[PDB]
Amino acid sequence: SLTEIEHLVQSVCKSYRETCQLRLEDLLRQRSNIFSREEVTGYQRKSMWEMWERCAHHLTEAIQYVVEFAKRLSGFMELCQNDQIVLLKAGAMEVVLVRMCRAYNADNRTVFFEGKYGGMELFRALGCSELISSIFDFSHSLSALHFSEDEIALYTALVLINAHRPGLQEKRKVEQLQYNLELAFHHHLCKTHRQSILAKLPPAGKLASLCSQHVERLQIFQHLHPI
Amino acid sequence: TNMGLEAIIRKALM
Ligand SMILES: Cc1ccc(NC(=O)C[C@H](CCC(=O)O)c2noc([C@H]3C[C@@H](CC(C)(C)C)C3)c2C2CC2)c(Cl)c1
Repeated sequence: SLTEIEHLVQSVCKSYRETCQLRLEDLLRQRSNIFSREEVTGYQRKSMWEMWERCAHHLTEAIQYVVEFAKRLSGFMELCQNDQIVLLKAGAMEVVLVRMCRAYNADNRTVFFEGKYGGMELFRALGCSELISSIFDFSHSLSALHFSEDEIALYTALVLINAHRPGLQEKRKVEQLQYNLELAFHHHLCKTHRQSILAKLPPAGKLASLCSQHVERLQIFQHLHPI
Repeated sequence: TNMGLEAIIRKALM
């Protein structure tokens, strides 16, 4: 019934707001607080390992917030632990990527980082200009679409709950959860006249895989670098 | 999508 779907929309959006890491209003407020050339040079002077270690810590914290989000979705804690881990492993980094658009300012093409906004040059020490440029382009595309907070909530909830992920054991429970979330999101998009917004989303699987790969690389080779 | 992410997830899940 319509009331149940409205309540599911409310609950998903509430959980997302609870686990969104940074409130969108604070991001918009800090938009005016931009790194000075001295601070950008400071970040560019860091070693590749120092900068990658910081970025990987941030990505890990974001993955933890996405796990917290999943845990607050009705029915996800009913799935067996194996299915929970399969779903999180397969979708959490994509959800991090989606979330990152909230901290992107298309006007000046800067992103929030460690308290202030800075352009792409902040990451000169990462030596992965291709991946950095690609993730900035992805965030730019999502910002251009004016993806709202409720839309991010519902789309990420559906990114996580996917019954087609290889490894699932209880495919029917996951199917039912995904179907209820699809109903909720469809009703929301109809209310807002945003039905076609999903055909315009760009791909994100490759970027998320590369980010997870860098995180794993840093975990692995930590004995050959400083504490 | 790999073992390190799975470690993070297993830690944060329990
Ligand atoms: C385009 C781009 C878009 C968004 C962000 N930043 C946000 O979403 C803020 C978040 C701080 C929140 C908090 O502190 O809790 C944050 N800060 O750093 C990171 C790391 C650096 C990494 C991006 C690349 C690949 C370029 C190194 C993400 C993050 C996000 C949550 C992972 C950045 Cl940085 C770049």
